[PDB]
Amino acid sequence: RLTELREDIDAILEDPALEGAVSGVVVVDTATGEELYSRDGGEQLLPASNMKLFTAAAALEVLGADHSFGTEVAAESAPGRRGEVQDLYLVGRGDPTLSAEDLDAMAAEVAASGVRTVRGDLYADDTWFDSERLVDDWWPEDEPYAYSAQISALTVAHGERFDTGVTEVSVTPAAEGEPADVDLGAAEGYAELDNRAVTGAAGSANTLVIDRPVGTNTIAVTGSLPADAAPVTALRTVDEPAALAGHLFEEALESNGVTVKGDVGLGGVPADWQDAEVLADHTSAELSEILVPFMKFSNNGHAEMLVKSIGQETAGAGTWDAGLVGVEEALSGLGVDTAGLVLNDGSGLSRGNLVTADTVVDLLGQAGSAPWAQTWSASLPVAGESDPFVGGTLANRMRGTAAEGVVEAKTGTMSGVSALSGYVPGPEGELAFSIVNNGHSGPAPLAVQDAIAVRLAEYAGHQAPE
Ligand SMILES: *[B@](*)(*)[C][N]C(=O)C1=C(O[C])[C]=[C][C]=C1O[C]
Ligand SMILES: [Mg+2]
Ligand SMILES: [Mg+2]
Repeated sequence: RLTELREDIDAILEDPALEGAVSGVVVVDTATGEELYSRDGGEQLLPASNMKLFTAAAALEVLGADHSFGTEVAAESAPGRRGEVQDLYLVGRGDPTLSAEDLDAMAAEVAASGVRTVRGDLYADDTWFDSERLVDDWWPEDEPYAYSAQISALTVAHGERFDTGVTEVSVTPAAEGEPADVDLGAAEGYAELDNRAVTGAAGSANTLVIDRPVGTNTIAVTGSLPADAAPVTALRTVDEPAALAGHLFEEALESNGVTVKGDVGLGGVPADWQDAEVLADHTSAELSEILVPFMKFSNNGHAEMLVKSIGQETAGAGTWDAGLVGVEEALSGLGVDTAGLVLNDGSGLSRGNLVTADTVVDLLGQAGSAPWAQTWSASLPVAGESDPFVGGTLANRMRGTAAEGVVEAKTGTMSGVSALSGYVPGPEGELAFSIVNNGHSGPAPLAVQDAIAVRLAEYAGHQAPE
């Protein structure tokens, strides 16, 4: 039954949801290298979040499994016996997992080293990366949303999920007629506020909108939230992440008993300082452990940052240009043919990326025998698993099918794009697969993708847990 499997995929692909759509599909046995199936394998397509497959691959190469990202605090000289220090610098180096308690535990160290007073200004130094925040062809109307958060070297991640450059916004109703309450989260007194929202009557029209008007740093809230409505929480992106990190640090410094007499802003370590005094540091977890919340959940902010820290290592420049050449190179050096690949970001958000499916499977093949093979696969969403940090974006897909708990694969989906590629490990040889499609008019053909993935898990020697 190998001819018979082809019959099946051929049929699953005649689906009426793939109308006008160029789908590209490859399936490869790892152990025997035999090509199980190939349809439009060398066609050039937009890979959405599948691009992260390449990014994460090059990130383990250029940076290693053992790489950590540093964050430090700097004055000109040690703190006065009086207590006094001048201008102080919160300086990040591309930690994609920097938290609020992490900031606070840095603010401890500044107090716990003899600082009682900053008489000067507080500066945020995200100069490890350049200040180009968004890729050329990202859509301005997407900017308000998490997947489109601005790129800095020094960005405060939010939550267990380490969503970068963002703020949680809570909107609670009051009584009907009164305007709604609006919590700006971290960005309280950093981000501007326009609150035109209102509490509507009990059980009425919920028409609440949250948006950050393009090219401002105002969170703007409109519409009605009914009085009996369960409180609304929303992640929004703020302008200049690093400056918010500076603000959250001013706040951290104050509660940790350190006065700041000046302002918060952006600015670099003057370089006209000789033996600059580092009075607080912080190391992030290793890359292997950061791969988890990144790949599992498909973190965009993370990928770009990694690209930029790749350009750092190889070239000494957190540039998108620099990094992407670095991503290109690492891949080449890993044995993968980068002919059909066009690189434009690390997250695959941009519609100016291109991958062939043959290339995906190529990379899946290769990464399957690198030293970091085991950390790389640990991070890929596992099909049908309830546990968010395991299921990832495959938590509520393929449950109770041959696929469940078997298929590690990365999703990706945009208007007009979708991909699902990864491994199907079984008794009948390790399996690598790629499913990438564009052109479809309806919803992302997840039913079609799932169907292919499951049938492979069956072929590999698997059965549904019912
Ligand atoms: B890696 C999975 N990510 C995505 O599919 C994705 C979004 O999540 C819903 C949003 C925007 C882009 C995107 O992938 C490119
Ligand atoms: Mg605040
Ligand atoms: Mg099974």
